[PDB]
Amino acid sequence: PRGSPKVISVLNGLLTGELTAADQYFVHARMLENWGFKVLYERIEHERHDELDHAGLLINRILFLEGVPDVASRAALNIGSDVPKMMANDLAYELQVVDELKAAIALCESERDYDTRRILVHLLEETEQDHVRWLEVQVGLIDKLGLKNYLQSAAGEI
Amino acid sequence: PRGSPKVISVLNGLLTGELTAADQYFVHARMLENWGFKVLYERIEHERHDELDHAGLLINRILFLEGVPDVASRAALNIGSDVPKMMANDLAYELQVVDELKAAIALCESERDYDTRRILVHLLEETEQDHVRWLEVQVGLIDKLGLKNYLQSAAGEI
Amino acid sequence: PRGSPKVISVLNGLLTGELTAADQYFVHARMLENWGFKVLYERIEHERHDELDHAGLLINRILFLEGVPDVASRAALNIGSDVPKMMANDLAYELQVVDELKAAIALCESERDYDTRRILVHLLEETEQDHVRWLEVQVGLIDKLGLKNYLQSAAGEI
Amino acid sequence: XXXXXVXXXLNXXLXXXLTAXXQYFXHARMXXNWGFXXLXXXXXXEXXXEXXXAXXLIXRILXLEGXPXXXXXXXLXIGXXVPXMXXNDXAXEXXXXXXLXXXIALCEXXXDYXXRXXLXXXLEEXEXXXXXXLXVXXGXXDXLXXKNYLQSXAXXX
Amino acid sequence: XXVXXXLNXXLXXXLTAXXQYFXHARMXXNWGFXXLXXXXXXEXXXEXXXAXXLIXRILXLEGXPXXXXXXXLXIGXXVPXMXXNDXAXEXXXXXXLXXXIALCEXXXDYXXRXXLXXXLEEXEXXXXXXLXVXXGXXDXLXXKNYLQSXAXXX
Amino acid sequence: NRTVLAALNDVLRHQLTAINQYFLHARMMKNWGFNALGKHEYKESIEEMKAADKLIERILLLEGLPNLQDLGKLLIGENVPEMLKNDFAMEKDAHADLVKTIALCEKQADYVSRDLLSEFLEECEERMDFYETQLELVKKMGEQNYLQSAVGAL
Amino acid sequence: NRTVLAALNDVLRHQLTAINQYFLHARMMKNWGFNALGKHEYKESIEEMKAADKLIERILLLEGLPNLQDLGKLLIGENVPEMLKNDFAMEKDAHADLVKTIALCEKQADYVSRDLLSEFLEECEERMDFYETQLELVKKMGEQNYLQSAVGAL
Ligand code: HEM
Ligand SMILES: [Fe+3]
Ligand SMILES: [Fe+3]
Repeated sequence: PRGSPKVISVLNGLLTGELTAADQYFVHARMLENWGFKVLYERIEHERHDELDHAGLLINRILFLEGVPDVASRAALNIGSDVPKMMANDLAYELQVVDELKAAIALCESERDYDTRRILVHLLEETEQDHVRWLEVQVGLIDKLGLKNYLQSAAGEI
Repeated sequence: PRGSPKVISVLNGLLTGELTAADQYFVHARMLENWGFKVLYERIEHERHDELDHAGLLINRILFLEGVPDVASRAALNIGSDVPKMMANDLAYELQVVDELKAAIALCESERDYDTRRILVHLLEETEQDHVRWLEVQVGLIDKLGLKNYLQSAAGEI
Repeated sequence: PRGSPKVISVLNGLLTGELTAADQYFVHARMLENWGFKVLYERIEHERHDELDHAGLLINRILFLEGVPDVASRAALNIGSDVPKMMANDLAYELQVVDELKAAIALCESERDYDTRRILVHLLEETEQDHVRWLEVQVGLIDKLGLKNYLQSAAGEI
Repeated sequence: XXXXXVXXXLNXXLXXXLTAXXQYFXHARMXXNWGFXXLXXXXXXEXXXEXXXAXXLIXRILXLEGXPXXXXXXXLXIGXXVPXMXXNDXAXEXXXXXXLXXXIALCEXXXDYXXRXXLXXXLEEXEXXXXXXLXVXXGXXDXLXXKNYLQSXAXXX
Repeated sequence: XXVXXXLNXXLXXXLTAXXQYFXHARMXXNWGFXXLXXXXXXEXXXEXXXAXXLIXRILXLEGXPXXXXXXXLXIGXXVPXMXXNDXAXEXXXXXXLXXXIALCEXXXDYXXRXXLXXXLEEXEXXXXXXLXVXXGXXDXLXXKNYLQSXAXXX
Repeated sequence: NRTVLAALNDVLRHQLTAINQYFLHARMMKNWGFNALGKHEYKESIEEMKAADKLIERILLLEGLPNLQDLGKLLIGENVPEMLKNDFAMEKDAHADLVKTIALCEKQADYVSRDLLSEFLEECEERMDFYETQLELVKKMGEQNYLQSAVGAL
Repeated sequence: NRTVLAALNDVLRHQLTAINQYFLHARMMKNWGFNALGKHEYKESIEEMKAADKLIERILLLEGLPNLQDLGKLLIGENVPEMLKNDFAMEKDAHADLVKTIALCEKQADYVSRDLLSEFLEECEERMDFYETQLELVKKMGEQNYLQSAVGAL
């Protein structure tokens, strides 16, 4: 079942974004583990696995629509120097992912391509809840608890 | 735990190779499952997970050596149009990875950095005896059973 | 819970489509069992039961909307004489059903019948993933494995 | 004390078994290398069985106050392909069976009956668990076709 | 090619070791020394496993395992004799293994190097060690006491 | 080889000094109520003690007599971060000597000793990373927060 | 009290020397194949280890500094009977110093220290009785029989 060329194009853009986010979460989780912030490490590891599953779902949808996934192309990685910086970078990338996902969902709706709209809506719900909500909560917790208290909560049991 | 700069650069090259291998394995597994080759899809997906673990080990070693990893840079993806081309591309990439790993192991031995040499020997063992030999077996089986019988075995149950 | 007459009409058309699909899948399952293709017969019987569940949901939705289900009508059955012909006929009918479902989803979104839109989107998801994808994969496997190997796979254990 | 002739025949049978075991091992690992996991597992089982047989033979030779010759080994007819391996295995096993029949006759003649019981057990094992399977495999390689037989031998991928 | 030749040499060594260990074990079991027999049978099994690993490694290197070429079996007549012969064979094998590991390192083949290092660990710290121990014990305990310990339950 | 056994004995002396320092530090950590860090120090002492056991096995297998008499200068910290720094310094020196000994074992072709020392080096490097991470955590979380974490269960 | 702390440090030094001597002796016994005796001395070293740990905790609670750096002379014997003799002699010296320290703790009204040292003395005299019994058994059964008993399994 051939899909719209525009639908495949925006799906490929979504896949590029998801793979870039997966790689950024990979780097951030590994630097968190290196620093000793174990709780943040596990959370970002689960977030990276979620991004990998999202990318897999996008690839399956693209292959179903007889497209060719653009898995070679990647976006610029924003790697933060310290924990607040990586949290802010993750939140910024998640918000950009939200914007592009809304645009892609609108395009899929205009193209009468409703199964892909369902997958993209599920991806948008996962991104808003598991990623944007958690990261904005983390930023607020850094603001409230303070830097040292948040880092202590992130380090877990030493 | 300061690492050598040549060792860090060779580790970054190996990590880029492993990330590109993971991407190629992801695409190949997804197209194999799209075509209905379930057995091959499961095997290549396990291989992709193993390559993700390899990249994790390499990133952790790079970070422990106080060097920044390289995850934005990605090598060229060779994607086949059918199962034998998939096997040929994966086998060629794995052989190239093995050659680079042996060069890196020689460098690590030369620089008296033995923990990275241990990690790289583990990675070489895994690549040769779980990736290279399996792909060689697959190409031999395509030659022996023929194309149609091998595809029948790859499809598994329908 | 009065629904638009157009919505009830398109629901009746979809119900006719799913009932005809159930009849065709029933005949095809029996013919596959007669020919000895136990694997294909089991899959086609599962598809027929799923389509019966689909028709059940459609009838419940029509009755809830205070509309009369049109369960008497049945479209033409396309019966093949061999496994490839039955696969092609099933794929063609499921693609037709996909067209009808997309038109009905567009209408329901136009008519603000959002719960009907949700059940129809679930129907379209089931049809595109469980049915259309499997039949397309089977056609590809007939092309790749050959006819004899595909029939050997469909026979199963003897 | 066992007879000189009986101990000699038993050492011969032992050499046969040892060569068979080595050949079976080489073939099983070759098949594993090629990816034919099912046939590899079967041949490994056969090699283990041959090892057990050789051990029984060694024990028997030792009980008769004779010295086992576990240094001598016959030529290893190794096949380059699966049907070749099967044919080679069948040939070797047939030779071993002939030798065993002769040995059983000698043991019966020399009034050695426990040795003959051991030899008869080994003969049933070599004609049933081995020669029969190999003959069947050759027949199936001819009936199924080499391609289908190899696909069956690969088992799962 | 040198690596393949070295691996084949080590394979011949391991096959000979297995063939000698088995004979010694069955002689020791024939004599009634059940404990020593069990130990040597386990040793033979381990040697068979190691030789199999060697065969698999040679095959993965596109080679032909010489599973027909075997070396001289030094069989003993008394338990001390078998112990000493086994120790000698194992020492020679360890020397050969060290040479082979050095060659594998020089030839940049690290997988076979790792396999050979594992084999060397199994040889030195599990076979040569045990036999050296037993050789010392047959002297510290006396021949009679050691044979009684070897006979297990009589 | 005399030099290989001498280097093994130096590694053993470093390991025994590490054992004593780790156990002493764990004991004064429990004395201060720093339970989490005290338990981690206790397990590190246990790991170093098992490693010294393995090295004593290796030295005795090489027909060499272990030197358990000598002990390097102990680095005892007045407070938890000072103990972290002293642990890191001791592990740095032990790791440098370990790397030198691994290289020497490669020169003399004592590959089993080299493998054991490589395993010990893996342990030493993970310990070094842990202590560097702990010191960075002291810097980032602050002394009060880090000590509260080190307390664990009150 | 300073005198109690000094006596506790001396007893701890004997504890550490005993730990090292017992571990070395057990490792040599295992190297010679004496599994039963070697395992017994390994358990004995672990008991000594726990006793030293308790002594360090006690010394820390008294606001003293446990001197884990210093060690005594190690009496390492070349054979099993001489190793038993050296262990017995070390235990005798430790018991005499322990009795003196218990008397000092009673004089200085340090009663929990006295209770801990009394537990140590009970265990030490249990070890002394065991080693004297082992020496008597060496004499009675003979060295060959005793070494066979020490070997255990094969
Ligand atoms: C010198 C002061 C030492 C102290 C205070 C000490 C303390 C301890 C303690 C408390 C244990 C736990 C006992 C148990 O859980 O059963 C232990 C076990 C052990 N120690 Fe010692 N030890 C010392 C020296 C040594 C040395 C020098 C070695 C080796 C060269 C060593 C090797 C071991 C081993 C192998 C164990 C057993 C570990 C286990 O059961 O998992 N120790 N030690
Ligand atoms: Fe890799
Ligand atoms: Fe077939």
